[PDB]
Amino acid sequence: KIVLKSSDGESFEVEEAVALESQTIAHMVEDDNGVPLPNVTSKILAKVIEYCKRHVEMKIDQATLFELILAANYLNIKNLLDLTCQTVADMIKGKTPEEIRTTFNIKNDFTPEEEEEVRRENQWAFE
Amino acid sequence: QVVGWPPVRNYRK
Amino acid sequence: SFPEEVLEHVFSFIQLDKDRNSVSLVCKSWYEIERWCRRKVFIGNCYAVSPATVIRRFPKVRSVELKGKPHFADFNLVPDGWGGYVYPWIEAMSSSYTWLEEIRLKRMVVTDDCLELIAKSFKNFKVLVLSSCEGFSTDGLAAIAATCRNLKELDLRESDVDDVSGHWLSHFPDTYTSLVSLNISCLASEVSFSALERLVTRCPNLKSLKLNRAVPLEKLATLLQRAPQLEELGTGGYTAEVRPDVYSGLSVALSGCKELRCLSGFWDAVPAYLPAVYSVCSRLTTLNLSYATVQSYDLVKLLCQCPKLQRLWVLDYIEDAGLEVLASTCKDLRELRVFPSEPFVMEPNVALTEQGLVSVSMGCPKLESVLYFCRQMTNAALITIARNRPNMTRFRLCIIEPKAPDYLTLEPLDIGFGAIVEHCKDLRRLSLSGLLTDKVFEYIGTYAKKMEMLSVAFAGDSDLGMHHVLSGCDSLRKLEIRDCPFGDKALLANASKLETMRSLWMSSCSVSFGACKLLGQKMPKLNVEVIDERGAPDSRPESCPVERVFIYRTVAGPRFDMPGFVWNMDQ
Ligand SMILES: O=P(O)(O)O[C@H]1[C@H](OP(=O)(O)O)[C@@H](OP(=O)(O)O)[C@H](OP(=O)(O)O)[C@@H](OP(=O)(O)O)[C@H]1OP(=O)(O)O
Ligand SMILES: O=C(O)Cc1cccc2ccccc12
Repeated sequence: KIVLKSSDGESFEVEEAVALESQTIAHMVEDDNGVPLPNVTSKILAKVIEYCKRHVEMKIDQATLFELILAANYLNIKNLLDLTCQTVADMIKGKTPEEIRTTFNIKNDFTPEEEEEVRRENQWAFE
Repeated sequence: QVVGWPPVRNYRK
Repeated sequence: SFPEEVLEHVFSFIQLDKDRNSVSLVCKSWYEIERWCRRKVFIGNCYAVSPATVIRRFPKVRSVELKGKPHFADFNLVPDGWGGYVYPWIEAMSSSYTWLEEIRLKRMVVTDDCLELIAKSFKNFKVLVLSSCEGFSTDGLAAIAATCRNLKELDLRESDVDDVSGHWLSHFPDTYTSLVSLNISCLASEVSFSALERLVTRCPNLKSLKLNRAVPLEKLATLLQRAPQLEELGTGGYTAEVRPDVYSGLSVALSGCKELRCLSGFWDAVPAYLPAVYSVCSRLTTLNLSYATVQSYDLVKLLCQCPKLQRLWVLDYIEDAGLEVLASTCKDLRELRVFPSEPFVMEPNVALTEQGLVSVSMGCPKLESVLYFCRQMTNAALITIARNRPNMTRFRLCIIEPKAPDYLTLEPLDIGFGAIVEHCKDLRRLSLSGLLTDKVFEYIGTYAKKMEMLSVAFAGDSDLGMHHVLSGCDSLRKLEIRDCPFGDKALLANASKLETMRSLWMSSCSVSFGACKLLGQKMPKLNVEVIDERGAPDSRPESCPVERVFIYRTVAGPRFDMPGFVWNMDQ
């Protein structure tokens, strides 16, 4: 009873209660062709809908997780944002800065002198 | 005796 | 490539200090996001950093934990006025951390001005824990009571309070209902019982109530009737004329407390009233009988009722016989502390020996933390303990006579403690005593790779002993030493080790003023503090040993609040 259109221009039909799980959709609704969603792909909109259907009633890969969080944030779906953010946090826990920047493909931008000072402060003062 | 031995908080006798 | 608000939200699920620290180091972006959302700060040495530095780095802190004086302060080895003042931290937080909710302090000097400033600065203040603190009075407590409308926890664990008047407790207003935990067990002054009874009645979320000795046993049932939801109870006085009505009133009240898991207090306990507590014992997980002066058989009767016990603190009145019964009945025991009833008499007053500890090590499969005070020990006992409990994580053994050998063989206890460090691979804390040579420190250095805290007294032969520990103990964080023949050589040879540790305390050892000056020169990021009440150290030869030296790494540099008997060895 609500039609959502992905960035791919494909139409998804969902129950009103399912679409209103998104605060973003909720207020585009509180304004019919279909709710266009330029920042959410068909693949990920599908996953978001699965989630919202089930909760109205994460064994995915890294690249899909990163896109799912961005959608949950864009669509303002609080419970989904929590689950995905918890999953990413659990990738952080127990790990060294290097194992982290490895998992997340981040490059260290600290000058050796900067990182030394921060590490000394962390360990000496805050641990 | 020795000061602070045994290592307890008890008042002395 | 997450938006800032998304990373802030990932980080909200990461609350361990070590995880937060590791996050702050992945990249510059994370450094800044992490610091703006860190909720709690744990500062294990108040002089390792300045308040201004903490507040600038972490602007949104809601919970601060600070520790001041080192552990040996507990045994009168740190003179009064050494330091540990929290006022500069409160003064600094008062203008910046408007939303602060929790302050937990340990071994700090806390004044009424500090307490008055907390009350007036922090509107959402919820938790104050003062553990082994000193410097304040009931007047400061009255300011907290009067003003802190959202207070949930007021815990004065083992603090030394100036007991001006019990009237402070009357300052909690009638509109105040938020109390969850109240621990006033260290207060000498009697509070208004009517005020206390009205307070307990109007605080429905009260879960922990630990009284002082001045609440007499005959008034206890009245309070318990008002708080049947209690999970932890510290009794007041536990003595009264022996009467059926008093006993039955106490029995009924205690049996109405279904959620009690922790019991303590028992000052001046009379065996006649201890059975009142039995109905509670089936579910108890912590029992603190440290202040009860009752005899072995009375303790056994109680402990027989406690199959779920996980933590027991008891006096050596338990005896070897009582510990054999404990080993039989408390299969979930994780921690045992046996304190001395007459620590200052040399001849034993109780039949508590090494066998008690052997009994528990054999019978209690989850036993991983022991503090045990006795008058005799053997290597055979220590070896059997080590072999029985390879899961031991904290082992603290105090033989009351300094340098007592194995009483059966007259040998040092080196091999006994060597078995402990060899067999207990996850041992994080050790204190040892008895006759000990450098060889025990060789074992410690070889085997104790997870040991974080070591306490040593009247032990070893030469600097080799301290050198083995500093050289070999990979995980070492705190080392505290008294009355040992350790000095300049081991300290200087291992100077870089000290930057990996919270602190090193050495008192009545052989460390010369000359070595302290050199160590201070060499290691400008250490504060090397000579603490000596004989006046200026250079009024004596450079070779003269100092009374005490306390060494700790710091990013703040020398202290601004040293007394006249403390000197820092920097320039
Ligand atoms: O981690 P630390 O800062 O080194 O703290 C330790 C730890 O206490 P915390 O729970 O505050 O982390 C010990 O707890 P355990 O793991 O040994 O059970 C405690 O020992 P107690 O259990 O006897 O309370 C000990 O305190 P203490 O040194 O007074 O025995 C205390 O060390 P400090 O507070 O002295 O640094
Ligand atoms: O660990 C304890 O508290 C008791 C204790 C046991 C054994 C040796 C000690 C040395 C110094 C301080 C305390 C000590």
